[PDB]
Amino acid sequence: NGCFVDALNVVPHVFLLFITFPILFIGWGSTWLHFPGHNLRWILTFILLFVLVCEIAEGILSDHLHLYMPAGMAFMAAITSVVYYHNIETSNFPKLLIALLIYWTLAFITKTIKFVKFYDHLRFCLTGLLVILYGMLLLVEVNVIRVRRYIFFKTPREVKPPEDLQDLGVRFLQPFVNLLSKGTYWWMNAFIKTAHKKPIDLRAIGKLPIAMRALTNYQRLCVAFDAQARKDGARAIWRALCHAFGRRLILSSTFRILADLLGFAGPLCIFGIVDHLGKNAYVLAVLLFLALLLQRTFLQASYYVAIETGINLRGAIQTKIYNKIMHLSTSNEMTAGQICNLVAIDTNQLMWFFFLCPNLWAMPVQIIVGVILLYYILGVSALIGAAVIILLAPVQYFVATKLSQAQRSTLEHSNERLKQTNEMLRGMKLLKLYAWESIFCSRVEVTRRKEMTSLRAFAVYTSISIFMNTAIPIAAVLITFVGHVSFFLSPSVAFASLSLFHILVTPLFLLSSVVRSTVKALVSVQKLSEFLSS
Amino acid sequence: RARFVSKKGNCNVAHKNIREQGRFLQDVFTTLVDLKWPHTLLIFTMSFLCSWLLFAMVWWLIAFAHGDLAPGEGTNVPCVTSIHSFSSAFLFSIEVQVTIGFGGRMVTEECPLAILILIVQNIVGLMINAIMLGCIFMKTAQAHRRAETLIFSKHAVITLRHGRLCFMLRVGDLRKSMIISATIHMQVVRKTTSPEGEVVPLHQVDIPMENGVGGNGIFLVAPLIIYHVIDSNSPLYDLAPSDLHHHQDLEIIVILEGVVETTGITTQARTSYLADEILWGQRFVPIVAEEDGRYSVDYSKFGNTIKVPTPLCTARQLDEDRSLL
Amino acid sequence: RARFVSKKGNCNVAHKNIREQGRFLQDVFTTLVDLKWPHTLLIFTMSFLCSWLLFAMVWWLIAFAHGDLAPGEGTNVPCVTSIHSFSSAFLFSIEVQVTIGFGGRMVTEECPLAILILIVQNIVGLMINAIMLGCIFMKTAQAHRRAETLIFSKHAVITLRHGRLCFMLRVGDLRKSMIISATIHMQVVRKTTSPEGEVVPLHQVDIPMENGVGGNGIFLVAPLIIYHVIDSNSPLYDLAPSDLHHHQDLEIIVILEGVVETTGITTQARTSYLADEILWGQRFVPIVAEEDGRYSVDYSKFGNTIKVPTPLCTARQLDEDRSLL
Amino acid sequence: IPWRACTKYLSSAGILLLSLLVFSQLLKHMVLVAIDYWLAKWTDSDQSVYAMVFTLLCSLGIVLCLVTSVTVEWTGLKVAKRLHRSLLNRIILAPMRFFETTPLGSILNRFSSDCNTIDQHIPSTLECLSRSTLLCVSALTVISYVTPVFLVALLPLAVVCYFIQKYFRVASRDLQQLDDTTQLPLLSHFAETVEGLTTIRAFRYEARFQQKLLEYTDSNNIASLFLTAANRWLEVRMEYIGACVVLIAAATSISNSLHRELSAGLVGLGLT
Ligand SMILES: Nc1ncnc2c1ncn2[C@@H]1O[C@H](COP(=O)(O)OP(=O)(O)OP(O)(O)=S)[C@@H](O)[C@H]1O
Ligand SMILES: Nc1ncnc2c1ncn2[C@@H]1O[C@H](COP(=O)(O)OP(=O)(O)OP(O)(O)=S)[C@@H](O)[C@H]1O
Repeated sequence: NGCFVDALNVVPHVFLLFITFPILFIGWGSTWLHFPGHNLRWILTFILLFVLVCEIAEGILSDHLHLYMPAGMAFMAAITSVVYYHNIETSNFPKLLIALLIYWTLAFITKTIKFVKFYDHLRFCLTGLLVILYGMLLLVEVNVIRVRRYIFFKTPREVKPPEDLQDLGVRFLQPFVNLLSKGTYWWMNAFIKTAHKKPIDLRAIGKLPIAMRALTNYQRLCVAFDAQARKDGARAIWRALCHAFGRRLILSSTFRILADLLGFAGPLCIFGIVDHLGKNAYVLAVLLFLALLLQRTFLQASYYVAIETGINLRGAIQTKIYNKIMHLSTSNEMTAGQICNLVAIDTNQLMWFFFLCPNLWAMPVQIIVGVILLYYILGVSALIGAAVIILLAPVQYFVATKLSQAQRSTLEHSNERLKQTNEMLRGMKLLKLYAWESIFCSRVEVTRRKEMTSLRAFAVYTSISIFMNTAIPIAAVLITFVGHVSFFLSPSVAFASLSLFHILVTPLFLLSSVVRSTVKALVSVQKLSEFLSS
Repeated sequence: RARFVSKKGNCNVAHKNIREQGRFLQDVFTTLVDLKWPHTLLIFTMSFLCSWLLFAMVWWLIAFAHGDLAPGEGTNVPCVTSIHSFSSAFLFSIEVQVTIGFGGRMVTEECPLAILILIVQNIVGLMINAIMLGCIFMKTAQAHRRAETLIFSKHAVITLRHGRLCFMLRVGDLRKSMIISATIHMQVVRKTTSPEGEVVPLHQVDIPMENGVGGNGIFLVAPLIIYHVIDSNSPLYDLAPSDLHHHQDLEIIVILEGVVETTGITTQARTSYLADEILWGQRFVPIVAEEDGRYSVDYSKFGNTIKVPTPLCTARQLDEDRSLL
Repeated sequence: RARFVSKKGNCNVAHKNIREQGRFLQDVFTTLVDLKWPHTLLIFTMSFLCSWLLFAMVWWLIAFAHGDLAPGEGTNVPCVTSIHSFSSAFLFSIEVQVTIGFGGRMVTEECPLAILILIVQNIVGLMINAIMLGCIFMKTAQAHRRAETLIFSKHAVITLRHGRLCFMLRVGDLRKSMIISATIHMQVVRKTTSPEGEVVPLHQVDIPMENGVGGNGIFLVAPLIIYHVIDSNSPLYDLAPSDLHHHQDLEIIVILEGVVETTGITTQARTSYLADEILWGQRFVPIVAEEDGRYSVDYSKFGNTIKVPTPLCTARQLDEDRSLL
Repeated sequence: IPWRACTKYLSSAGILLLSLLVFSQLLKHMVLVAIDYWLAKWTDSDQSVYAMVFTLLCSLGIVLCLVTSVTVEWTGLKVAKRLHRSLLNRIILAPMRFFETTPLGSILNRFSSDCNTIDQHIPSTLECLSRSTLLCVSALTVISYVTPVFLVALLPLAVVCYFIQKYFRVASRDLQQLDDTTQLPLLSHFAETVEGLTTIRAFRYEARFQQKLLEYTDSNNIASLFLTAANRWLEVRMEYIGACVVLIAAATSISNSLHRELSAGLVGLGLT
């Protein structure tokens, strides 16, 4: 009785979609309360979305409406569960939660019946995954009733919605929104729309949450520094920062590596589609859509978490070196300029290096996966190509260094020019009282030519950089395809190689800047340690 | 500048940081009886269609499960005679739910499970019909529209009556139907600083309406100018006539309450007059006129105003001059 | 210690030895319209099922008695065509009662007794349907939930305003919908002994709410601190500031009444403040703030309080010092 | 900023190099698309002649790229030269009362930075903007040619981007300047503490000054944080649309170019 069990599955989705509509229509016609398992709930709901897409794929492969309707109904049921949970996060209730719990139990029952009747005789894996996900969501609901007040004894002892991010006027609410918007930044729609009309200012801007201030980051950093110095330096301050900023950085890094994996994965499903049509493809197309959106979302969340950790670190070490400025001795002009450079360039170097920290961990796995993937698509010839592109990464670095050198020289000349100007724009009446102005303008132009001369070499190096940027992509395909067929090709192979070439060219440039930033940050932290410990 | 309550009678102050404990939905039907008509009609049709589709699905399933859905001649009688597909099942659901009872498809005495589904279908249908009638009727006692028909003059003037400064404002009715026992609560708001150093952002204070021996309420047949006399005890008594037009921030609101005749509900109307809306030293034009055998009221001159040669000075200084004259 | 009425607004005093003369049930529907929703829904389904089963039994019996129940071909026509067993009879009862009218089983013009049973079945059905709709609608005018949405600050403070001792308490609204003509009845209770040797266990006395020229009522848009001034005539005027926090037993309750707009019913809210809840010499933080073009109200500071350097002394001794200063 | 500033900037270069830059860029992008267009016909299977044509296209691409880069370099340097000389000459012939009226900071500052800023960043950023816009136009034209119908589906979404553009800039500029402001009094404050350090440690005013510095660093962080939040917003939304377009392109390619079109060399270019 397969159709019978299909209908029995369709029923509970219908029940929930029908109870959701009155409440959703009343709610559709400023305190955020969060419950334990919220993030777990949303993660599991996205996994449900994915498995439901797979079930729809199965239903397309089989076709019999009644045989693939259960997926199309669970889709709206999960979306309506999301709508319910949004309506509960916005206003708490003990009853709406039970309304979810009933549906979870009934869906679990139907899935169990499906599993048994299948065991007695692709479907197997999908049904099992759905069973596991529904069970985990059930356990989450049981946790929620165990926490505060589903039925439990009389009073919830309810939390008292968090005043950190919800009390008196604050505008940057990142930690206090729905875990979907924590990814897609939906809370910025209101800000940006209001910003279009009225000019933004510090009165129109928010105030930083208690999760990120000078005091909070300074507290964590000084606690780590204390726990490290009680066990007694450059390595000490380093490990102190490391243990102080902890989980956020590694979380960003793992977001980043998973995104890198899915990005390396995209072109392979492209390849599969191209193969299938030349000789099971709609599924690959929708999977490509899903993988693209998920990969890019994870990449962006990674960027943001890293940036926020870096901003925390900048605030922390800034207020710390200001705290040190109070206890220093008078015997230690040049030190003042060194101090203000220690805040204007050294701290910015530290913070931008902390921006680029997860990229330094995620780059090697990216190039490794790239080379191993292209080898299995083009064979030995691939290896040759895989060399050429990689050879651009060290060369780039060299080029960059030359730029820096040039920059230094140019800056020198520029400074001198400014001096020869500051006089003329002060002795104005003196200058024009006898018209010696052209005589000084000749000298000013004499300086300018030297400045121009430096700029030629700088722009030549810039030109070489821009040239290599788009030359190596062409050269890779040239020396690879000519060196593969006519030396040693379905459209899929060539186009997958093209995609991988671009997906590998994009990260390669960043490794050079990462290396420069890392060495400069190491030097700047040695400097900060020498200063902070005088 | 910011206004307290708008001219139309709606409230301006936007609320922030409401610790919602859920009472906003806990008022389940006293919430939606507030709504507009399109939303309430939408949610009523959605209630009805939701219930109908739910039971149509369960009936489709029960006819499928008994096996009466499998087309076969003999050896059975369907629990519901003449049922073939989902469509006819949904037709049966709407046939029994909303109590039309077509009877082309007959539920039979062979299956007691169908008896149970019917005996719950009908009671839930009747309960949701009962609430969806009571709440729409509780709605049609929305008489705020009768709060719309009342009107006040756009700006209010002050004058000198009986040797004392006075302020005059108009009101009036717009239909034949009277409003029972209307009362006037006339209030003034101002950012005030106490002698104790306490500053309030807004300070409501009652200014009396001056009728016979006492009384808070009035009788509305024709447009009646409401007549208060500011005295040294009154809170408004201290201001100056040249500082009101531009700078000062003084909202004078009036709240007229009263129960309409036919529905019996108690409605009210609220309006504000700003420091830039009010003006000084004028007089309204007489509306009522002895016509052929009755009193004709002309609403064209309702907001009309004539100049009057009255002295212009502050009520404090005017009281000091009354002490001098 | 024992409280008079609880914070939630429910009454605490448990009644004992009520000479029940039966009026508790004599209010038959004004009793059950008070009940919760599950109990009222239970008793409504039980009313309906009771009536349906009663008439299904009587119909089963009448078809049995006529002999039309005895399956036979010819020499008769059943009073109700196509009736076989009790199940089909109960199906006929629910078919004619709740006015679906399936018509598979036809009541015929051969037996006038069946005509009588139908002509009483339908009228009793219609009457019990009429009451079971009117009472559920009379229920959906439960607006006590709107008595839930109102809020008062947890504790009340006293201050010195205009050179005289004052007590300040907050109130406020939680929805867009206004409350018409709300009035404040502010009462104090205390175990009192008269000079005649009479001791009362509890003694309610009105303490005035101090508005403009008079008036018992207020206007609620934004959170308005209610402002009373205790004077030598006031009953609360005699207490001491150090004896209130721990020992004395003084409940100050406030009862705010008002009719909600949309339903028109008159609701109220009641709250108590104990001698241990109230505190001395403080000031609330200003809620209302001039935002972009409006007034923003922040309910986070609703219950917030700041210290104020005010003299601490008894109102009697403070009045004596005012006589001295 | 209007087109007049850029018009004067490029007219200082002259008609000699303007077209030499623009047409060379157009031709480089045309070669970069045509190589893949010919590879599309290369795929299905004269393989040797095909590979030789591929080699010819690959050589044309790199030669043209080198030419374009050298053009941008030479033009930028000439423009900087002429602009500096003209600025100096025009400042020389000014009346004395003009020099006395205008503060020294503004007159000196333009030469100090404007000149430096332009020389350091205008050529590279201009080259990058040109390459980006032409690559985007080329990609749109490719996915249009590959799918006759996909074109008609992509013009709606692109119009969406227009609405995403305005709302971004009118804020992204604003926040930007705010950042600059919160950076200026902070650093200066630091310096004030260093010089008058003895006076501040004497008055025992260390607490209030530490409070002020926490205030300033918070005002800096809120700005530098909202800026990255807005950049993330624009990024994610533009990316969601860039994924919608590839979804629709692949969905049209699998059916149109296989079922009825019966062409496989198309879907490759479009998907890639
Ligand atoms: N314990 C009680 N509980 C509730 N109601 C009562 C109670 N006692 C009396 N009543 C009613 O309320 C009124 C109070 O009057 P009472 O105290 O009973 O004096 P009474 O003269 O004895 O009147 P009775 O008891 O009816 S003969 C009476 O009229 C009763 O009807
Ligand atoms: N921001 C708010 N919005 C709406 N209602 C509130 C808010 N804060 C409190 N309330 C309710 O109204 C009353 C005001 O008292 P409060 O200012 O909260 O003092 P409280 O002692 O902290 O009481 P709590 O918050 O319930 S422990 C409380 O009893 C709350 O139930």
